[PDB]
Amino acid sequence: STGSATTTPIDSLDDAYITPVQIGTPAQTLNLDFDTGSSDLWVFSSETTASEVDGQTIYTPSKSTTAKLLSGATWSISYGDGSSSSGDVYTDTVSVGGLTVTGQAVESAKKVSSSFTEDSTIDGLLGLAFSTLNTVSPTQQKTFFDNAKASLDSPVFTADLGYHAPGTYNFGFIDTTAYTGSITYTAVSTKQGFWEWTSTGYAVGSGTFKSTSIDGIADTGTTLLYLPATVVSAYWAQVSGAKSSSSVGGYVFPCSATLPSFTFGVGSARIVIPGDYIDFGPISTGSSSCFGGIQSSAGIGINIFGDVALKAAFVVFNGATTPTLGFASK
Ligand SMILES: Nc1ccc(F)cn1
Repeated sequence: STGSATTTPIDSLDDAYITPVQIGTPAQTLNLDFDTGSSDLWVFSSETTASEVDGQTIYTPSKSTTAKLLSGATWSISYGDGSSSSGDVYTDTVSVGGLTVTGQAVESAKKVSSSFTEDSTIDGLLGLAFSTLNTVSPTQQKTFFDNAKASLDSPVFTADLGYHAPGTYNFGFIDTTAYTGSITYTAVSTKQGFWEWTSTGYAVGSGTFKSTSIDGIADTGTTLLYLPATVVSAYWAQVSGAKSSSSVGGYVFPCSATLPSFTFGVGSARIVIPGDYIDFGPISTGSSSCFGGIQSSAGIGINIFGDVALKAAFVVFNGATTPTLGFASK
């Protein structure tokens, strides 16, 4: 079997991507954030605290004839941005663009933090990192991909995010028309539960490529590209007026600038992120200072190849016996 669904940016800045997901019987369609950096499938629901719901589509487990409460199971998650959610667990039928999984753990939110409430376009998350990170207690649950894997035509899922445009999440197959050239595969470490790989280096604009090992994760759930301070300083040193701002919380640059591109290595291959992909608009409404899309990972603990980097490529999340990541230009 295979699945194919369109993913859409939530706003004009591509702050996150939403993909329609069918839950329960009859189908309850929720727009979820497909996150290769986490492993919980959680949704806004009829159980979420009323004041914490503001525009989101909710899942009502009582209206699903196939919903079953997982006895004594609870979940609680906290993300890198300081946001969090928690609640109880159901098992139900979940479908992504024609691909179905029965008995998928659907984590129903009783509480969500302010950032989830403030974003009415995101109805929940669909975790695509390794199941070892799933927070369901006392019995850990598997991801949608893990549950579907055996049934797929090929044990893979692909991410094809758009810049200011619609994109695609495919499951069980590789669309050979969605990229140019060849897919270069790279080694993956699953020891931290992430699609963690090593980039072979970088280049700023038309500058010389720097061979250096950058250990990071392929994360669709993170908006920006987080890299070592040395690398981010080299990039922003090419933009006149750019500076690191402690009040704004990162590198800012004059909105009138034309940003240079950023290249990252995948083995002998190169992925070029156009400069426009790194512009995250005014720091505050009406400001002439803009926020940068390439930020330092010094306070994180890990490098994050987020949406900024991934949307410049066709990305294969290969769940074969030994998982690997594939990257191609497009
Ligand atoms: N880096 C993040 C932040 C929030 C979230 F829901 C997922 N990932």
